[PDB]
Amino acid sequence: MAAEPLTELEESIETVVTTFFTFARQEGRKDSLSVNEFKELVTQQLPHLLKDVGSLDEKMKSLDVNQDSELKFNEYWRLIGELAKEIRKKKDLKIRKK
Amino acid sequence: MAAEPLTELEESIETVVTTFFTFARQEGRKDSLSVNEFKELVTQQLPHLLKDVGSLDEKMKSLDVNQDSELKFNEYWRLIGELAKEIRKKKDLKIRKK
Amino acid sequence: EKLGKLQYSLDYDFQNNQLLVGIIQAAELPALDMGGTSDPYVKVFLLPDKKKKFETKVHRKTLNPVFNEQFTFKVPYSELGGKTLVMAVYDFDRFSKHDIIGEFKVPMNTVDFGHVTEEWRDLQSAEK
Amino acid sequence: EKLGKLQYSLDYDFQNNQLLVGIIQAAELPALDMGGTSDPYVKVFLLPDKKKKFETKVHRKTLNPVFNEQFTFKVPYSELGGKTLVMAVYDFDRFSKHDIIGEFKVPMNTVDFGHVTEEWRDLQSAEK
Repeated sequence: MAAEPLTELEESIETVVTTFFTFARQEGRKDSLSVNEFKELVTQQLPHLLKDVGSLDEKMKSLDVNQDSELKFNEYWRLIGELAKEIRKKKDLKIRKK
Repeated sequence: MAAEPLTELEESIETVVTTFFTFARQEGRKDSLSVNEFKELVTQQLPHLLKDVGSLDEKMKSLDVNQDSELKFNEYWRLIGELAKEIRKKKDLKIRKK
Repeated sequence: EKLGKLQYSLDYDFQNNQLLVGIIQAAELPALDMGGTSDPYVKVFLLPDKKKKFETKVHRKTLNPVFNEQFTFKVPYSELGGKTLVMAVYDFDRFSKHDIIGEFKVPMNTVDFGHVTEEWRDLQSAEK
Repeated sequence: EKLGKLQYSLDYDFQNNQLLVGIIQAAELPALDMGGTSDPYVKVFLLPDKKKKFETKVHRKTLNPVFNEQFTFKVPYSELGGKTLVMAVYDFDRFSKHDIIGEFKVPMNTVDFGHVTEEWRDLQSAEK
């Protein structure tokens, strides 16, 4: 029937893309994440994995390789990469935990 | 060790970790992706997303920067990062950085 | 094993005493190179005879190459009985080290040369 | 109350009429930012005087900052009798409502400006 499920990974990427697309259409250019859009994502649906709302630009300027204030699909995915790392690495120096 | 209930984004990136723990437990250690498990992973779970299921040895060598034939919980995630861009790019990669 | 299908037409030549191997094309080829477009070409291989070897044209980024290359099976048709030929397809992205995806074999000893041998031979994978 | 120890050296200037507050380093600082770390930056405050307010560089992710910032205690030596400087260390985890993890105060009326006041004052966690 209609609405048939896809492969595990295909379903997983569809979910994140859906959330990515909804936030990539807040300011403009539904494909990239602007300053407010990028911050709106973390300061709403990600206050646990990464607790930082005061130095968001610190992340943007460390992920954007072109520095145009608009995190493209590739640049935005860079956040997800480090996010998945921060769940296993965290602060492997003093305290990590989960 | 293990994680407790998280949010949408956190669980969306955790679900891929579950796949890892189930695949990386055939050869040895549930925290290291071996060679057989890697081959059975791409030639079963990622045969469509990943167009290369033959030159896996090339991928393995490019991911395992340790060259010890042990994809730890870090180098293995690089594969997920590559297949993630395989939906936007196709041959616009590889290059050579020394 | 599955490698697709290969269409070809074989004919014999008694003026030079050899078999004219004319392949039309190969379809349903598996993916090897990134992007889903490998660079496969066919390389003729023989049994201990090894009195023949030819490399075809490299067909880059295609799982359905149509060139119709010609191979000269330099060997008396009288020796076709003890002459088993095999056709292996190799891909080369010019970066990764991979092997032959598949190949097909045909015992000439069981194939008479009355006129021509045209058929849609099945292609099967053959890990080396 | 415990916040560690602060090594500092105070000297007086008679040309601009102020006290040079130069801190060397602070150790044993408590953690605030999740992961056993903190972003402790000392900011000097005063009583009703309020003729001075300087914040040091944000020492992100550290438990022992070594910068040796210079604070200009803009107040005539003649007004040191009724002037008590307080050094409060603030955190900057950049998420939670980070506050004063500790502070220290010294009555300049008791302290003489004969030469230099170099010592290792103990810090206390005087929460607000």
